[PDB]
Amino acid sequence: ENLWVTVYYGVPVWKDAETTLFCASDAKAYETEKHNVWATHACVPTDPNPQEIHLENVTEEFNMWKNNMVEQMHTDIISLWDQSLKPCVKLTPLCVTLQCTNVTNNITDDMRGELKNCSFNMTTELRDKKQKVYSLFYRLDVVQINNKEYRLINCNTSACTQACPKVSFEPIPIHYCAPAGFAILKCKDKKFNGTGPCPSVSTVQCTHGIKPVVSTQLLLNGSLAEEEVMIRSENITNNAKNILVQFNTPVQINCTRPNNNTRKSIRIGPGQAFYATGDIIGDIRQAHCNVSKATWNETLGKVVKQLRKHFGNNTIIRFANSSGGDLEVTTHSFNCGGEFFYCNTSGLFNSTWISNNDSITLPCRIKQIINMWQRIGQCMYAPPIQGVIRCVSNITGLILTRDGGSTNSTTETFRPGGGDMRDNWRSELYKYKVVKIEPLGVAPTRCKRRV
Amino acid sequence: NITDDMRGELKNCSFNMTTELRDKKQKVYSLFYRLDVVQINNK
Amino acid sequence: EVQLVESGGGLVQAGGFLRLSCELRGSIFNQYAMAWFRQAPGKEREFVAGMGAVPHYGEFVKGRFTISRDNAKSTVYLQMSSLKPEDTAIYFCARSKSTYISYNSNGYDYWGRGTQVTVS
Amino acid sequence: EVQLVESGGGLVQAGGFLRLSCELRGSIFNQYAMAWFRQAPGKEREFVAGMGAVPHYGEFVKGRFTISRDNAKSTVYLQMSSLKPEDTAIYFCARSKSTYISYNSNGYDYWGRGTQVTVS
Amino acid sequence: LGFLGAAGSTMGAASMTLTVQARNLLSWGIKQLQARVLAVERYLRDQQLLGIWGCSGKLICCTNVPWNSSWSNRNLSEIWDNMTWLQWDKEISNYTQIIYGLLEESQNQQEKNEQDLLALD
Ligand SMILES: *[C@@H]1O[C@H](CO)[C@@H](O[C@@H]2O[C@H](CO)[C@@H](O[C@@H]3O[C@H](CO)[C@@H](O)[C@H](O[C@H]4O[C@H](CO)[C@@H](O)[C@H](O)[C@@H]4O)[C@@H]3O)[C@H](O)[C@H]2NC(C)=O)[C@H](O)[C@H]1NC(C)=O
Ligand SMILES: *[C@@H]1O[C@H](CO)[C@@H](O[C@@H]2O[C@H](CO)[C@@H](O[C@@H]3O[C@H](CO[C@H]4O[C@H](CO)[C@@H](O)[C@H](O)[C@@H]4O)[C@@H](O)[C@H](O)[C@@H]3O)[C@H](O)[C@H]2NC(C)=O)[C@H](O)[C@H]1NC(C)=O
Ligand SMILES: *[C@@H]1O[C@H](CO)[C@@H](O[C@@H]2O[C@H](CO)[C@@H](O[C@@H]3O[C@H](CO[C@H]4O[C@H](CO)[C@@H](O)[C@H](O)[C@@H]4O)[C@@H](O)[C@H](O)[C@@H]3O)[C@H](O)[C@H]2NC(C)=O)[C@H](O)[C@H]1NC(C)=O
Ligand SMILES: *[C@@H]1O[C@H](CO)[C@@H](O[C@@H]2O[C@H](CO)[C@@H](O[C@@H]3O[C@H](CO)[C@@H](O)[C@H](O)[C@@H]3O)[C@H](O)[C@H]2NC(C)=O)[C@H](O)[C@H]1NC(C)=O
Ligand SMILES: *[C@@H]1O[C@H](CO)[C@@H](O[C@@H]2O[C@H](CO)[C@@H](O[C@@H]3O[C@H](CO)[C@@H](O)[C@H](O)[C@@H]3O)[C@H](O)[C@H]2NC(C)=O)[C@H](O)[C@H]1NC(C)=O
Ligand SMILES: *[C@@H]1O[C@H](CO)[C@@H](O[C@@H]2O[C@H](CO)[C@@H](O[C@@H]3O[C@H](CO)[C@@H](O)[C@H](O)[C@@H]3O)[C@H](O)[C@H]2NC(C)=O)[C@H](O)[C@H]1NC(C)=O
Ligand SMILES: *[C@@H]1O[C@H](CO)[C@@H](O[C@@H]2O[C@H](CO)[C@@H](O)[C@H](O)[C@H]2NC(C)=O)[C@H](O)[C@H]1NC(C)=O
Ligand SMILES: *[C@@H]1O[C@H](CO)[C@@H](O[C@@H]2O[C@H](CO)[C@@H](O)[C@H](O)[C@H]2NC(C)=O)[C@H](O)[C@H]1NC(C)=O
Ligand SMILES: *[C@@H]1O[C@H](CO)[C@@H](O[C@@H]2O[C@H](CO)[C@@H](O)[C@H](O)[C@H]2NC(C)=O)[C@H](O)[C@H]1NC(C)=O
Ligand SMILES: *[C@@H]1O[C@H](CO)[C@@H](O[C@@H]2O[C@H](CO)[C@@H](O)[C@H](O)[C@H]2NC(C)=O)[C@H](O)[C@H]1NC(C)=O
Ligand SMILES: *[C@@H]1O[C@H](CO)[C@@H](O[C@@H]2O[C@H](CO)[C@@H](O)[C@H](O)[C@H]2NC(C)=O)[C@H](O)[C@H]1NC(C)=O
Ligand SMILES: *[C@@H]1O[C@H](CO)[C@@H](O)[C@H](O)[C@H]1NC(C)=O
Ligand SMILES: *[C@@H]1O[C@H](CO)[C@@H](O)[C@H](O)[C@H]1NC(C)=O
Ligand SMILES: *[C@@H]1O[C@H](CO)[C@@H](O)[C@H](O)[C@H]1NC(C)=O
Ligand SMILES: *[C@@H]1O[C@H](CO)[C@@H](O)[C@H](O)[C@H]1NC(C)=O
Ligand SMILES: *[C@@H]1O[C@H](CO)[C@@H](O)[C@H](O)[C@H]1NC(C)=O
Ligand SMILES: *[C@@H]1O[C@H](CO)[C@@H](O)[C@H](O)[C@H]1NC(C)=O
Ligand SMILES: *[C@@H]1O[C@H](CO)[C@@H](O)[C@H](O)[C@H]1NC(C)=O
Ligand SMILES: *[C@@H]1O[C@H](CO)[C@@H](O)[C@H](O)[C@H]1NC(C)=O
Ligand SMILES: *[C@@H]1O[C@H](CO)[C@@H](O)[C@H](O)[C@H]1NC(C)=O
Ligand SMILES: *[C@@H]1O[C@H](CO)[C@@H](O)[C@H](O)[C@H]1NC(C)=O
Ligand SMILES: *[C@@H]1O[C@H](CO)[C@@H](O)[C@H](O)[C@H]1NC(C)=O
Ligand SMILES: *[C@@H]1O[C@H](CO)[C@@H](O)[C@H](O)[C@H]1NC(C)=O
Ligand SMILES: *[C@@H]1O[C@H](CO)[C@@H](O)[C@H](O)[C@H]1NC(C)=O
Repeated sequence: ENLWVTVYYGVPVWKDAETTLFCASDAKAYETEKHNVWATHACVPTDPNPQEIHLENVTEEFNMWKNNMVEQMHTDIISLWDQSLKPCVKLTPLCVTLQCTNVTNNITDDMRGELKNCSFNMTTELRDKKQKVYSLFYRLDVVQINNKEYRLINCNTSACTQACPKVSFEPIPIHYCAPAGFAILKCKDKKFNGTGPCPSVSTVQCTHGIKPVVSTQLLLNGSLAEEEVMIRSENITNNAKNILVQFNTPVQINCTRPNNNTRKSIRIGPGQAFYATGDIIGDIRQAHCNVSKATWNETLGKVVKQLRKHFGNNTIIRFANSSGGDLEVTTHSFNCGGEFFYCNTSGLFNSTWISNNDSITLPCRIKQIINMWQRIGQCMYAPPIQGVIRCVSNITGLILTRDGGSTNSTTETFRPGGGDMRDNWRSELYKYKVVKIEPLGVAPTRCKRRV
Repeated sequence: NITDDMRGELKNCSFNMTTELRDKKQKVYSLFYRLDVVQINNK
Repeated sequence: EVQLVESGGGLVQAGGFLRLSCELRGSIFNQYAMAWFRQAPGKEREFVAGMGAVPHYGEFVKGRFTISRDNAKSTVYLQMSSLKPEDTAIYFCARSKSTYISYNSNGYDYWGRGTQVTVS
Repeated sequence: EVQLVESGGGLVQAGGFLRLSCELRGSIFNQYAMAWFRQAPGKEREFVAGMGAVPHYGEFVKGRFTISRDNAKSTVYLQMSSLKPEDTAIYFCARSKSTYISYNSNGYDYWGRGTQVTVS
Repeated sequence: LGFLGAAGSTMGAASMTLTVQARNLLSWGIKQLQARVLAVERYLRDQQLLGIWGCSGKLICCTNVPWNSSWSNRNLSEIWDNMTWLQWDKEISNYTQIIYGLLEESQNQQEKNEQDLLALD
């Protein structure tokens, strides 16, 4: 009994690795010319119904907390937003002393010091002449120096460019596809808690519709879980790690800006235009959001019930409002119709659960300028949007941070939190991993190469 | 009490400059080496 | 690898002056926010100061302290002044998960060894 | 594919106000020039207004109208004003061959559907 | 029946369709170019490693170098009927980059023995 070795080229075997992915965008919107962020004008067109083929008798282990695609995706968004702001116009000439005063057009009692009516000298198209223009700035975009003498808050740290009106901030789905020689797996187990073997793993050349959404907590327009609201963590015993709760049934949230803003154009210089808020038409009403009272209470019921499987059954689980700190972590900053919101959330995470119609209304604040999460230094300016902005969205998951209490006092308090901005995408890339194919294996057989 | 080795080596210059606000201006001063300043026409 | 260092600190006379520092070596400096925590004996950690894109301070700072981050050296300083004897404690340095600062200790994933500061 | 969509228009009282629009979707906006043509009943087409790099107007405009193109939305507006009854006609929208405007109808290769405007 | 459509099946049965796993192997803008260059480069490496051995593109290249019982110590028919390729790779994953050297020696040595054999005529 003598047997020899052989090499089998094109043999199916893979090893964990990492690489660089590329475009996959729907060609339906290609005709609609839009050189916006998350571009489609420069992409490989996607493929209809990619070759999603099932696999059998296969066992693979996933680990999203140490995934590379999420890290790779982040650097992509960072490198994209910077590219999209290069053709825009800087705001260096606008850093001027402002003469401001309160605005009272029978303003509602809800907000008093929220809109400031500012006027400042500015260079016109001809530098020899100057013009005295006026605009309305939110109270969060002006500071007092010494009376009425204000300046933009960002005009002593770093100037930053206006957001080009041509581009848009809405979420365009971005599929991810591996290059030649690689393959993207995809778990399919319903009871998949982020880590561990996935029995019914399947392969696909391209991921499903992935829409990156910029939100801190209460991530919107996510991919719903199939069943049994899940609690995906890394070291649930440790409290320093977030908890990305994702529930199946979504709760609809409506957010509106009843103020009838009007846009006004001011010339920075020759060919450079800067837009500023004009005169508010009609009464001024605070921007707010609504979520159904009945569904939200039920939704928390599912989360609490599913959360007891890790902390026993006789545990007094009670939620508490946000932590307290930077304005972008206390509230949840979600983009809506080109304007950035900041919505107080103390009305949701306020209850206690024992182991034995109406609509919730919450206030919100708006900032024209934002210190972007892309980098610490550069800020951004959001031009005003005419009319009334209203947008509905799907609240599909939560980002809860546990409170590091003592071992005794079994009342475990969870607090909403976030701001990482990588966990937002990790909730959507928890199914995929990238693998590298390794052909030309070696096996034993019987032959004799004739001479 | 500069040393006798060098006399016209360090020049104490003051000039107006634009502060963070475009409207206002500030009078700041610095020291420049003699090889970085030329006379135009006194000081 | 992500690691942090700290300044000296040391004994300081009541009503004196002192400066701390913390250099972030491993990760990028313009993509994270650093903050300082203090742990007095027989007490839990609490926020003191932190610089992301806008400075923040604790309730007891009362404007005494000053925090600024030098992008060049990739370090964050703390210009403490007029240190009352109640301020004696171990001052830690931590890096937040992202460019925002949260007063809870669970918003940071890379702490420091700890710097001893005492006032007599 | 290259196609154009016009605005409403509609009946307007004599000496009133109106606004027309035309959005170019297929081709690139910053490499073509648009123009407006009117066709009164029992008459040939004639130039009304057009914006390339410098505005132009017809002989009968007499400065009443105003034409401007918004690069952001990729559309061209046309500010009607002081509409006399003789101005009633179907106002087409057309795209010039390249970056220039010619008063002859044969200088355009993509016409619109036609907007009906009447004055009484 | 598709790309890696039989990874979890029997390795002997996995050999039924081997071209599908090989044919679909070669087919921000800078990222695309870098991937394409890497993709084509990887294929050339694999082909060259087969070239130096006693075959070019046969797709079933059975060499005459002796097999070691210590490397696998598994019955020939026991592994070709039940165990899958992925499990098989891990068993001899450690014993890799050593057989490759043996194959080159068994080919270069054989190559000259064929060259001078054709010359004595
Ligand atoms: C989660 O998904 C929902 C579902 O899409 C999404 O709601 C969308 O919000 C956008 C906000 O812009 C809506 O788009 C707008 O709809 C209004 C309705 O009147 C239009 O008038 C707008 O057109 C103007 O603005 C455009 C902005 O580019 C201009 O290009 C255009 O020329 C007009 O000037 C605009 O189309 C969109 O309709 C809804 N989707 C719906 C109703 O299905 C929500 O925003 C998502 N969540 C987050 C956080 O983004
Ligand atoms: C050039 O001039 C500089 C300014 O005088 C010189 O700096 C001096 O450096 C010495 C030693 O390095 C310092 O002596 C120490 O002083 C500290 C107290 O300073 C505290 O406050 C400062 C304020 O910023 C802070 O930076 C320090 O870290 C301390 O927190 C004592 O605690 C030490 O024991 C030691 O005595 C001088 O204080 C410092 N000068 C000044 C004005 O602070 C520099 O040395 C000169 N260059 C050369 C080559 O001599
Ligand atoms: C915020 O304030 C805006 C300013 O008042 C509101 O705009 C109003 O919108 C309504 C309906 O969309 C208009 O009513 C129509 O008026 C036209 C006549 O307007 C003609 O002239 C204007 C001038 O530019 C032109 O834009 C129009 O297209 C028309 O050619 C009538 O023909 C219609 O039948 C209809 O009555 C108002 O005219 C308009 N206001 C002004 C001052 O023009 C806006 O609706 C407010 N936002 C909200 C949410 O209410
Ligand atoms: C912000 O403050 C400035 C000055 O403090 C306001 O400028 C002027 O405001 C008046 C009314 O508040 C505007 O209407 C004017 O009313 C007088 C009343 O007799 C009339 O004679 C004028 O012909 C004019 O219609 C005036 O247009 C406005 N100035 C300019 C250059 O527009 C400004 O209105 C305040 N902002 C808001 C939103 O109220
Ligand atoms: C850019 O401008 C901002 C706004 O002034 C600077 O932050 C502000 O700095 C001043 C002093 O430099 C702080 O004043 C202090 O306020 C506390 C109360 O918080 C008070 O007790 C002290 O006596 C002192 O007056 C101010 O708080 C601080 N923040 C704000 C919102 O004004 C910032 O430092 C400037 N950037 C740079 C690089 O200097
Ligand atoms: C940039 O400057 C040019 C030059 O002024 C602007 O074009 C000119 O605009 C004025 C009014 O804005 C026009 O005046 C009108 O002229 C007609 C006769 O053609 C007259 O009947 C009217 O009563 C009125 O006075 C002028 O014709 C027009 N063209 C020239 C060569 O001056 C242009 O609009 C400016 N750009 C922007 C974006 O405003
Ligand atoms: C996620 O699920 C996996 C398996 O499906 C869990 O893995 C084991 O979890 C138990 C406790 O539940 C540990 O004692 C074992 O050591 C784990 N083994 C492995 C290989 O991980 C994992 O704990 C689950 N994680 C969470 C956060 O629920
Ligand atoms: C969110 O819910 C609030 C109710 O808490 C709504 O406020 C009322 O809206 C109606 C709509 O016609 C008005 O008539 C009332 O005057 C409003 N106030 C009150 C106290 O009822 C609000 O409109 C809702 N907004 C959205 C976007 O759904
Ligand atoms: C948010 O807005 C949507 C649509 O504007 C509301 O959905 C409608 O709700 C009414 C309630 O009487 C139903 O009759 C409609 O059939 C619903 N339409 C759709 C498309 O959902 C929703 O109720 C609003 N949210 C809240 C909390 O009121
Ligand atoms: C978000 O809204 C809640 C109420 O819905 C605010 O809670 C207030 O907290 C202060 C702190 O002591 C109390 O004095 C107020 O009485 C509370 N409000 C009410 C209506 O009782 C909370 O402050 C809001 N968030 C922020 C950042 O202000
Ligand atoms: C958070 O929940 C608490 C209950 O745990 C709410 O407390 C009630 O608030 C209402 C409104 O002010 C009062 O009328 C009740 O008397 C309060 N309860 C008690 C027992 O005193 C609290 O209002 C909730 N927060 C918000 C912002 O509504
Ligand atoms: C998986 O294995 C079982 C028995 O080991 C076999 O019957 C089945 O056919 C295998 N799967 C496929 C797709 O052939
Ligand atoms: C203006 O609003 C501020 C609050 O933002 C208030 O303190 C002040 O009394 C109001 N009136 C004037 C004249 O500033
Ligand atoms: C604009 O310049 C004039 C020149 O004297 C000055 O009086 C006026 O106060 C300036 N405007 C503002 C808003 O300071
Ligand atoms: C979780 O954190 C605790 C805290 O001490 C530690 O003991 C435990 O080993 C950690 N577990 C994992 C899986 O990291
Ligand atoms: C209230 O202010 C609005 C804002 O323009 C105005 O239209 C309205 O006439 C005002 N009403 C009263 C009673 O002052
Ligand atoms: C939420 O629902 C539970 C049971 O479904 C009920 O006990 C509780 O009172 C509800 N809470 C609110 C605020 O409606
Ligand atoms: C907790 O409850 C679940 C279901 O309600 C049950 O399966 C489990 O045995 C219970 N455990 C304890 C310790 O009561
Ligand atoms: C959360 O509730 C507490 C209750 O006292 C309040 O002090 C704090 O300001 C609230 N946080 C926010 C972000 O509103
Ligand atoms: C919210 O979820 C429902 C249920 O899947 C879906 O029909 C709806 O389109 C979602 N809303 C979006 C995508 O804006
Ligand atoms: C300053 O230095 C120059 C030499 O650099 C010398 O000629 C001059 O006399 C000195 N004094 C004054 C007042 O310039
Ligand atoms: C700065 O400007 C003032 C304005 O009169 C002038 O007197 C002064 O000489 C200027 N500074 C310098 C260094 O020339
Ligand atoms: C087989 O392997 C053993 C140890 O791994 C080694 O000593 C021996 O030389 C090998 N023989 C062949 C023919 O590969
Ligand atoms: C490979 O073999 C060596 C020695 O035989 C051993 O030290 C090492 O742990 C093995 N590694 C694996 C992955 O089997």
